[PDB]
Amino acid sequence: SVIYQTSLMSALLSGVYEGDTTIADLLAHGDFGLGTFNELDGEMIAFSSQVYQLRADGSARAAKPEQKTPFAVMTWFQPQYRKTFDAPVSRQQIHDVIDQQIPSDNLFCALRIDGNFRHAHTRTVPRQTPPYRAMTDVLDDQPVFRFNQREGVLVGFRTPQHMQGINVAGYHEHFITDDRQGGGHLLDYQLESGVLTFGEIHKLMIDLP
Amino acid sequence: SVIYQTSLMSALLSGVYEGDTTIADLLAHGDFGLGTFNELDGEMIAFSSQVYQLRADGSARAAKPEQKTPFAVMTWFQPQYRKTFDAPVSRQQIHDVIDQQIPSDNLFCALRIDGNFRHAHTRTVPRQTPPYRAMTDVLDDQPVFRFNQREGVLVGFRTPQHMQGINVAGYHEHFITDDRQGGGHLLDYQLESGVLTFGEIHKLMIDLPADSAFLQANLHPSNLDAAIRSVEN
Ligand SMILES: [Cl-]
Ligand SMILES: [Cl-]
Ligand SMILES: [Zn+2]
Ligand SMILES: [Zn+2]
Repeated sequence: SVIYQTSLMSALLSGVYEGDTTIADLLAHGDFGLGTFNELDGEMIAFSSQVYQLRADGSARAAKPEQKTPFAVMTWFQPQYRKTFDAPVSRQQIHDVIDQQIPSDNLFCALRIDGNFRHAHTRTVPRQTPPYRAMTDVLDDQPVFRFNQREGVLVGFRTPQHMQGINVAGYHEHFITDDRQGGGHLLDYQLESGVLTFGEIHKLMIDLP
Repeated sequence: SVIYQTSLMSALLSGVYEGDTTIADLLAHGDFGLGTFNELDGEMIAFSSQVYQLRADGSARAAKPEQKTPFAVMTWFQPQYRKTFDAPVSRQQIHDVIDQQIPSDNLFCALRIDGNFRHAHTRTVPRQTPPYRAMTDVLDDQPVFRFNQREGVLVGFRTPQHMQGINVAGYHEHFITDDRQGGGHLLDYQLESGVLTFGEIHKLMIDLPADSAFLQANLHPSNLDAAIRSVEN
């Protein structure tokens, strides 16, 4: 049970938008994860060994193995816990449940939700052309996508505070709809109903750029 | 070709001085490295899959496979570069040489020197008793040993600056004498003559402990870099 990542989140935010790790490589390190693609071309989400690309123009595609990534986090998902939510529940309330069960911040968590989302807000980063700006300074218009009563899959990690530059500290969740056509990096959501699985991980492996 | 480490420098700093990783475990992840031992009992140096414990009372001994460590760094040493020195050369100049060859700071380096050290100072951390205090708050004297015109072995890593809590950022080097009876954690040194070998590494593997002291520790203290620098230099 091992968190694998390609490159550093510090390195990404710095404008290092290309890397030589392939989707082929990713799937050798996990069946489960998230990240982005070279040239910052969309959001990556992965589960059950399926890897999807979520792009600005709302389109979506299964990823090609040869496609490359400048940042991704993978594991072999092995949840320890199941929660059934039969009434609406906020993203933060979800996190309160997991935080209460796995209170140490010095571990990783991985978590999946299958369910109906009452509300979901994503961003999906647009493809960038060189020379690369810092991500906080993407001059390109990038909208907040909104989903209401949409069935979908959520994939996420909770990363220790003290690893802020290495990975995304705290909760980092990606989302894709049932039809596998929309989603992205989640900014907030409310679950109408669904099934949560999660667990702790305490091994970290980094391929450096 | 992988940097293996058990726990984090962060954790050791905060006072988590007991781990469950054994020396035998370490040796399954490399033939080369450095660290400390449970209860902060001294310095560990490892090379040619030989492991030594340098203690605060000046004793040196082969480590036992079943001894535990709260923090250690290992790899299978596969140097790509080699430079010999026939004239003296400072610790910084050594680092300058490696930096010229491996300028990327996204990479780790492992380095070994075999030779005659004109000068060296080493520290060895003193064994602690619970309740453990943080390293910036240790009450015991921390002995410094001096070596002049001594043959020996230097083992070291270069860690990317942006990984300062995970590991010891920058250069971290340990030392033992030819007769394996003195050394420890290097503070300064000057090589009289000898042979440098080193190489680049771009994979890092961290085992996080699951014991209670580790799980409760604060690993993002205020001025992390300054704190670690006050302890490692
Ligand atoms: Cl992302
Ligand atoms: Cl050390
Ligand atoms: Zn994201
Ligand atoms: Zn040391």
